[PDB]
Amino acid sequence: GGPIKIIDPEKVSKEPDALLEGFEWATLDLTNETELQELWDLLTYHYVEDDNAMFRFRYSQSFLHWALMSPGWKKEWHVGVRATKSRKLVASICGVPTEINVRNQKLKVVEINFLCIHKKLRSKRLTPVLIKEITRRCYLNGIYQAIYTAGVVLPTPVSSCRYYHRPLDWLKLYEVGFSPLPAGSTKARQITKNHLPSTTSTPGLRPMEPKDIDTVHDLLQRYLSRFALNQAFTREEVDHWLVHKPETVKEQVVWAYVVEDPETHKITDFFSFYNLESTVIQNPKHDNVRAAYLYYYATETAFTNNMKALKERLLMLMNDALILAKKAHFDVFNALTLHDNPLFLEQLKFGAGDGQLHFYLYNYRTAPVPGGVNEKNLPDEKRMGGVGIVML
Ligand SMILES: CCCCCCCCCCCCCC(=O)SCCNC(=O)CCNC(=O)[C@H](O)C(C)(C)COP(=O)(O)OP(=O)(O)OC[C@H]1O[C@@H](n2cnc3c(N)ncnc32)[C@H](O)[C@@H]1OP(=O)(O)O
Ligand SMILES: Cc1c(COc2ccc(F)c(F)c2F)oc2cccc(OCCCNCc3cccnc3)c12
Ligand SMILES: [Cl-]
Repeated sequence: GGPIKIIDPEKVSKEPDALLEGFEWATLDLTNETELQELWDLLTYHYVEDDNAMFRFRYSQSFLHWALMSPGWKKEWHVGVRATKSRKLVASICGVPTEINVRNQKLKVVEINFLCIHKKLRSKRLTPVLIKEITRRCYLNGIYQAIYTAGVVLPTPVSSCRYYHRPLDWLKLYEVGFSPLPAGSTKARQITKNHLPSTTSTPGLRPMEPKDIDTVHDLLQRYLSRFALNQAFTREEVDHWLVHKPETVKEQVVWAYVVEDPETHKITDFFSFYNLESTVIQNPKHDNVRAAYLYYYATETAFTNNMKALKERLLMLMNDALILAKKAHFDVFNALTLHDNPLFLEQLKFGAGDGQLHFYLYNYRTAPVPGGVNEKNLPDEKRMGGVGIVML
């Protein structure tokens, strides 16, 4: 595979394309509290399909710092559009840089996300204008490839992964209309089905500490390198994305845990998940769903190439993840069919969700990579080894 087109950054326009009359380009300064608040307010009410949505996200300053101010981040890649007259921020699109491996070719990219347009400015084709502009700002700044996910069907997805959801408080998820009641099932039966143990099982499980950064970085690298398409974290990335900083982060976003071998004291596994809350719109019983999203993990057992051993170790580790998330008062535990997730999603009672998240690469062509599912969109242990990157 390889790039699709070569960019000459000296021929890249120094000025952005036209916007709809009455709007103007903005660069968001997320270090400025009022501008951070502007992005948050736009996302809170407008990062939603339309007025009919039953859920919106609840962002926090902590989440936005974690998502958008990762190592190498640039304010030029926090793109906004404002209404000229009111100054209101009406759209956004963001990138942060990272390195990925695409079938053994190292690639500097940006990960693009937080594309969002004010509900009242939809269907005006501002989206391609936002994409072309952040593209322009990346081209000017060293970067000619990007990686991103979307639910929308765009050409040539590099992979597609199915959504899965493990009920931690099933009743709440039923009451807000997310989890169905099967059959001749009953609420009590679904509550029993989802009941978790109160204590973890993996010997040596403990919260990750900053002293674990190096060994987690190394383990994660060796583990992800096994996947056709994967993220090549630096040490700084591990510190940013994986180590909660209670001094400086007001509302914890990442939960990370390691397994310190009881005999060797070497860390032999870790996993992590992040918190992104959903607002429940006008439900008289609940107004939020606390969702945990499975993030990165790794285990020394993978390197034996013994799939039965690996399944066994992941079943233990991920059930401990659920137990920890439940103890932490999360209501649901979300994951995709990427990594070795098909080894454990179904058995740990993750429910299959609707449709697929697609992964794309911009300006890079490679054979599609297996996304953890077969052609029937069912988790398949023969269709892993493909997607070794997750995105928030
Ligand atoms: C080298 C650097 C490269 C950097 C750039 C790399 C590429 C990055 C690409 C972006 C990756 C973003 C990753 C994420 O953030 S994915 C998350 C996307 N955001 C949301 O879901 C928030 C809620 N939704 C909205 O705000 C609106 O529905 C959005 C803004 C998404 C569409 O607003 P609207 O409904 O008003 O549409 P339009 O009239 O302006 O435009 C319609 C055109 O836009 C195409 N469209 C619609 N949805 C998406 C989508 N999710 N990815 C890519 N394209 C999309 C659509 O097919 C049509 O295409 P075409 O007619 O031109 O064929
Ligand atoms: C999103 C998402 C869902 C939906 O989760 C729930 C929504 C409402 C509920 F009541 C509920 F219980 C959920 F589990 O289930 C998933 C399973 C696997 C992965 C999922 O999303 C992966 C990417 C999440 N990016 C969220 C985001 C990113 C950037 C800006 N704003 C929001 C999801
Ligand atoms: Cl979903």
